[PDB]
Amino acid sequence: MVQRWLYSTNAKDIAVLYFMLAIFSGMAGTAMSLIIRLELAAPGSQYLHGNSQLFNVLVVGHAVLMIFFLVMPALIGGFGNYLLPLMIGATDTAFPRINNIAFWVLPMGLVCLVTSTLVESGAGTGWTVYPPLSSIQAHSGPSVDLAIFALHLTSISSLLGAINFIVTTLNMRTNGMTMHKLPLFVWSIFITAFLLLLSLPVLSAGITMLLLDRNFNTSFFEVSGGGDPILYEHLFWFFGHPEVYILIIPGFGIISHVVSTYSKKPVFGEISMVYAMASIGLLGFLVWSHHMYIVGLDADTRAYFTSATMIIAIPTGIKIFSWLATIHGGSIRLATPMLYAIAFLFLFTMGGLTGVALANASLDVAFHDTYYVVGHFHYVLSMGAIFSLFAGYYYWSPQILGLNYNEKLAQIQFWLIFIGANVIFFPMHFLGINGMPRRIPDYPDAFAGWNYVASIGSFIATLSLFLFIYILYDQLVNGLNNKVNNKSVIYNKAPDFVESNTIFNLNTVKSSSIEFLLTSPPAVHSFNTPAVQS
Amino acid sequence: NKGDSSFIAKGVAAGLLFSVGLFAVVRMAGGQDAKTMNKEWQLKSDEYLKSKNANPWGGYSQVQSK
Amino acid sequence: TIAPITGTIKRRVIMDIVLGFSLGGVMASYWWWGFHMDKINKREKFYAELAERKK
Amino acid sequence: DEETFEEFTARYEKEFDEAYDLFEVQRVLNNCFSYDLVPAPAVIEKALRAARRVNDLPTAIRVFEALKYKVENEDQYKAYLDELKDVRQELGVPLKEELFPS
Amino acid sequence: DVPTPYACYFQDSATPNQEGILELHDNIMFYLLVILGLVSWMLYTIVMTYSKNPIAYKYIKHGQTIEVIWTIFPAVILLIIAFPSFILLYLCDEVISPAMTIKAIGYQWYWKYEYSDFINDSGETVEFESYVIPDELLEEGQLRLLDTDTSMVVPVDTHIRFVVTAADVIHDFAIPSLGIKVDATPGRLNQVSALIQREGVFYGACSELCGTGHANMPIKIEAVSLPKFLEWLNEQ
Amino acid sequence: VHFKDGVYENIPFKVKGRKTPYALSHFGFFAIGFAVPFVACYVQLKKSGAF
Amino acid sequence: GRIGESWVITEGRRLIPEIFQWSAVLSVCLGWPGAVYFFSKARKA
Ligand code: HEA
Ligand code: HEA
Ligand SMILES: CCCCCCCCCCCCCCCC(=O)OC[C@H](COP(=O)([O-])OCC[N+](C)(C)C)OC(=O)CCCCCCCCCCCCCCC
Ligand SMILES: CCCCCCCCCCCCCCCC(=O)OC[C@H](COP(=O)(O)OCCN)OC(=O)CCCCCCCCCCCCCCC
Ligand SMILES: CCCCCCCCCCCCCCCC(=O)OC[C@H](COP(=O)(O)OCCN)OC(=O)CCCCCCCCCCCCCCC
Ligand SMILES: CCCCCCCCCCCCCCCC(=O)OC[C@H](COP(=O)(O)OCCN)OC(=O)CCCCCCCCCCCCCCC
Ligand SMILES: CCCCCCCCCCCCCCCC(=O)OC[C@H](COP(=O)(O)OCCN)OC(=O)CCCCCCCCCCCCCCC
Ligand SMILES: CCCCCCCCCCCCCCCC(=O)OC[C@H](COP(=O)(O)OCCN)OC(=O)CCCCCCCCCCCCCCC
Ligand code: CUA
Ligand SMILES: [Ca+2]
Ligand SMILES: [Cu+2]
Ligand SMILES: [Mg+2]
Repeated sequence: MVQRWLYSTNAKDIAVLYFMLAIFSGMAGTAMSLIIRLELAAPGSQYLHGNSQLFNVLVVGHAVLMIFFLVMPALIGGFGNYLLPLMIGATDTAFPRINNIAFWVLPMGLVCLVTSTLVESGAGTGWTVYPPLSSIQAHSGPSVDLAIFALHLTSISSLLGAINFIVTTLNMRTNGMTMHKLPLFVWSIFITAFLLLLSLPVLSAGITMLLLDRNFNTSFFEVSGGGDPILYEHLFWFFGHPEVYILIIPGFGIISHVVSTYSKKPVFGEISMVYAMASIGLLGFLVWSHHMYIVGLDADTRAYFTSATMIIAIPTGIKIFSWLATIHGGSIRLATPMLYAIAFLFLFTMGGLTGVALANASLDVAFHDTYYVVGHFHYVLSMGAIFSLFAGYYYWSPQILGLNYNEKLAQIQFWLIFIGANVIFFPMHFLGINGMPRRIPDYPDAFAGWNYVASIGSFIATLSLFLFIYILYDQLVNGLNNKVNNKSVIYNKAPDFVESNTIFNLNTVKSSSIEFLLTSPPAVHSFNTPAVQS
Repeated sequence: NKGDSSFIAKGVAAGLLFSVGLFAVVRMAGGQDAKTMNKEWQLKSDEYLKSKNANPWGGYSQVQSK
Repeated sequence: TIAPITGTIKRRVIMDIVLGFSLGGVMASYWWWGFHMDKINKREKFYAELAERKK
Repeated sequence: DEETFEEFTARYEKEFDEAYDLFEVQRVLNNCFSYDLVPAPAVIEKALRAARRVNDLPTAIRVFEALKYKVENEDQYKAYLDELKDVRQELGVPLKEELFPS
Repeated sequence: DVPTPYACYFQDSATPNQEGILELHDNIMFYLLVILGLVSWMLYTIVMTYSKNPIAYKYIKHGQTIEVIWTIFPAVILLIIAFPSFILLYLCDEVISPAMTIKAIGYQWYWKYEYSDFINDSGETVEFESYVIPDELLEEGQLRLLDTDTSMVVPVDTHIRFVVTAADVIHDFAIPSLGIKVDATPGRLNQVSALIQREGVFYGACSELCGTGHANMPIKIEAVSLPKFLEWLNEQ
Repeated sequence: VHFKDGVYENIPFKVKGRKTPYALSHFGFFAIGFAVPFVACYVQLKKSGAF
Repeated sequence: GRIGESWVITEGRRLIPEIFQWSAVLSVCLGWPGAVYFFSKARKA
């Protein structure tokens, strides 16, 4: 018991620890966004007693927890470590001891970020940590150091895990499976592992150089020694954009499996889906300065970055039309995973179309630090990547756990988050176009209207999260009963039209990936004689 | 099963009611209103803006309170 | 004898795509000629009367 | 896949004669109704005579039920029931509306 | 000039640069509405008809005609709006034949203005600092978090060059109704141009997180006539 | 190393055959997560002299 | 020839009801903030 969970070398057990830590962290990051939305409900001091430093501290904590401690350890640390070895026939990962250190650095990085908010005054800097606001003159004491060490520990985690993902895919495939025969979810973790390998080392240069200015009398970014603050932004954003794609592509591969299963059709143009995922991962290294359109760059620099940013809309739109082509002419089964996937196609398109407006440098003059930007990236990260994370859990957890969930309770949960997420973020575009800046705890009185509407939706969506916590409890205590009563779905594919009920019992599963052919909780020794395909 | 969609619509409408009524209870522990959020103060704001010719084709009125 | 029946689903994807462009093309037509052209003509009336006050 | 309609009938006629149990007759029937066309009357006749040879009446009832889903009008359903008149009568196959009348 | 409650559009424009920014926003939204009309319609009429389809079309897996066509169509749309977007980019970057230059410097939670053309009758530098009026000191009718104790006065119909920098950390000079937004970085000077076509008061704010006082550092600009500006200049 | 197989065997926590109800573990674990932002606020508002 | 009614009449009978159901859904998803402003103090006094 001690050595199964502290000494582990099994990739399935480690993936369970990842998901446990990932979900404990989304609690804290949701609680911070609730405190933030209560202080923005009306003009004046509301709940924080006029402490503007504390409001800024909670905004940094909110972004770091959601990105580096929820979405990455769950989509990649969780689903990647559990389903990638099973989908290719591997008996383990390569490097099983590397696989274990890449988890145990995240608990130590949390007891570095939490103690950062409790020491002196915390880090009220934004998640980008620009200098000179984050140097020792404008932020004294050890708070910004402890936040940098936390970011260092998440980079060790993601880099070590990426090296392991790349070797396993290239070296440990089963008999007959060639690189053209991989499932689309395996392709999405493989391409993501390469973006992490080529972007993380540039971020570790930028924030280690920021640590040197603060404590070792160095002038990379200090203006009195010749340094330049605009250098830090080039180094930070050269990792940033690749990161947003490191957060959506694993969700692109989940959406492919769910949509194909509940249509009873194979993915339309499956080979052009891999080519599109590779083109988006390559064009995500050539567009980073759309995040610096107003800092004073040249006009010919800005005209290049406009056209480079726009052309990533072509490969992404191929994936959107491809997904609509597989459900056309299908036999659609509206279980809970299918509901999230259909909402993803509608809410991701909206968030991506507000990005096309932002891509032009001329128009971004009216769209800088404007709530309009906040509206763009919560449509693609919270109705995007988050919706694909719910779709995954409802798709694979009955197999992984051996326990079913209450179906009609889960459709109530879906509608409560779909309604509540739209109420928070749709009026954010109205505030931004009229000119409301971001990162403020207080505003002029003409912005009170839409700010009240968004704070109401924030309560609707937190209630939907508390219903999900109860659904987990019901699945773990009543999961075996959910199979014998009629409170859950047993088969994600139903018999075909002319297929009789008893013929269907000969082959219950019609799957194009291995994972649905294992025992319900898969065995700890899953393959002895290797699997074989033609 | 038959009768499940109606349970779903009733559960969604009961979840909307509970969250909205909980918001109004937490609001009652919030801080006092700002001194400028009145109709009397907002009508002298419009006096100043009408002189300076504010927003000459889309409106300048600040009145949103009681 | 019964003549063959083919291409039912092929020809109903042509009408879906034609309908989608027509529907999205009337929402966009109102935005330009109804909403945007409305604000342009108000603005151009404020200025064209401002020049007359300069005589 | 460039298969003409004439090649479609001549290939599934051959495929219904080789089916040797219920699994085979139901699997071949499933693939025949999954294209973008309604099988010809001469294909439906061979699918009825294949379910007789494995001794299964519900599979022969479902043949005409799929036929009424795949046609475009209700006058295309009628013209099939008027071509396959003897065979439905000679083997004793009822229609699903005739069996569960409403 | 001022934000309004429940507004869902641009504040009214006072310069040709903000006139052009709005024209490009509306031109782009014409095509984003065609695309959203298609995608939402195909999504709706696929769920409503194939959730009741008992036999799936499992042998449709590719198409050469539609896949080429839907790769070219987004490229034509993207090219249509890049033409006016490039023209606006180079029309706003030019600063040719201005008649006056003003410097604006950002500080830890106030602004600072300097006139150094030496046009006034005594030929000095005119300079003052601008602070937000605190809540405890407001007079009834003044606007919270917007009105300042001093403002910047400019004339109308005059081309103006703005020079922006900073003293301690990064700030941002921004006024929504003038089409102005530019970072203020310690160490370098950026420039922007303007030409105001009507009189009035235009409000802005700092737009680069600068610490606890990031919300208490507004910008207020008054545009007056030429004889009226010379009288104000020659006194203060 | 050889481990066991089954339903409740691939998780680190005990759900059945325990003395204390599993509800105290399940909701206590997610309560502590939801409660760390409020502990931070308390320390910092007690430093500014607001309390 | 062709048996039955024209494919235009058959397809017309299926799509016309769906056009109206589409426009009544997209109006709710995009026009629901218009109702909040309808019952506000700021509106029309
Ligand atoms: C992962 C990304 C992510 C997510 C999910 C969210 C979710 C939310 N965010 Fe935030 N947000 C950011 C990333 C994210 N945000 C970033 C980067 C910033 C900018 C920081 C900066 O300005 O410096 C930001 C800034 C930001 C601000 C700006 C504050 C200011 O400028 O100072 C506001 C304001 O309201 C806000 C609100 C919200 C709200 C209300 C939600 C809520 O609506 C959430 C709704 C849904 C949920 C409740 C989450 C689901 C719950 C889970 C635990 C999932 C579990 C699932 C399974 C395991 C299957 N966010
Ligand atoms: C999941 C995360 C995610 C994703 C996927 C994206 C995707 C895109 N983003 Fe975004 N972005 C963020 C997360 C993300 N972004 C965050 C967190 C910030 C703020 C950071 C911060 O400041 O803290 C940000 C900010 C940001 C900026 C900086 C703006 C500013 O700060 O002032 C820009 C600039 O251009 C941008 C544009 C785009 C574009 C063009 C895409 C494109 O990939 C979108 C393409 C998708 C589509 C276009 C939809 C479907 C397409 C079709 C159906 C084809 C047909 C279409 C046409 C013909 C037009 N976003
Ligand atoms: C079909 C289309 C969709 C259908 C549409 C469905 C959704 C429709 C939404 C419309 C409802 C929106 C109401 C908004 C909430 C509200 O207005 O609250 C009113 C006030 C608080 O509002 P406030 O103005 O922000 O308070 C000011 C803060 N001070 C100054 C007090 C410190 O509250 C008060 O102080 C007085 C009220 C006190 C609370 C009692 C009210 C009932 C709550 C009972 C609690 C039940 C649940 C709690 C269980 C613990
Ligand atoms: C703050 C200062 C910076 C410190 C850097 C972080 C320190 C964390 C790691 C501490 C070193 C302990 C040894 C573990 C490594 C190991 O043992 O590699 C040995 C592994 C063992 O394979 P196996 O046992 O898994 O399989 C069992 C098979 N017998 O061979 C491999 O994988 C092959 C590939 C080697 C790649 C090693 C990469 C080096 C790790 C450090 C990477 C840090 C990147 C960030 C750089 C700043
Ligand atoms: C969308 C605008 C409003 C959204 C916000 C309010 C939502 C309504 C509140 C919850 C409704 C509960 C209804 C009960 C369930 C039900 O309806 O079930 C009825 C049917 C089938 O069940 P049955 O009747 O056959 O059997 C009943 C046996 N007891 O399921 C459905 O069709 C589900 C529809 C799936 C939709 C997918 C997700 C939709 C979001 C995507 C965006 C849509 C595109 C937008 C562009 C057009
Ligand atoms: C997903 C992101 C979407 C981006 C949307 C951002 C906003 C873009 C600009 C939209 C202009 C709205 C018209 C203003 C009407 C007005 O005049 O408003 C009037 C009132 C208050 O007005 P008032 O009293 O203050 O003064 C003026 C008094 N006449 O408000 C409202 O009725 C709110 C109604 C909301 C409007 C619906 C918006 C529909 C646009 C859909 C966009 C689709 C996105 C395309 C793909 C990305
Ligand atoms: C506090 C109780 C003490 C009681 C005193 C003992 C007296 C005898 C009582 C018997 C109980 C023994 C107590 C032992 C501790 C215990 O069983 O539950 C206590 C455990 C804690 O311990 P932990 O091992 O999980 O480590 C963690 C310690 N930080 O809570 C929990 O994690 C609850 C967690 C549940 C939430 C996880 C939900 C995830 C589901 C898995 C889905 C995975 C999907 C994967 C997809 C990739
Ligand atoms: C896709 C998802 C769609 C979901 C639909 C949204 C419904 C969920 C609940 C939304 C919360 C409402 C916020 C109210 C905040 C408030 O307090 O409003 C205050 C305003 C008055 O203003 P005041 O200045 O006096 O405030 C004073 C502050 N103390 O009173 C109202 O207007 C009542 C609310 C109106 C009801 C409309 C609800 C939307 C339903 C849309 C139906 C379809 C419309 C189609 C139009 C074409
Ligand atoms: Cu100066 Cu924010
Ligand atoms: Ca406030
Ligand atoms: Cu970006
Ligand atoms: Mg900025």
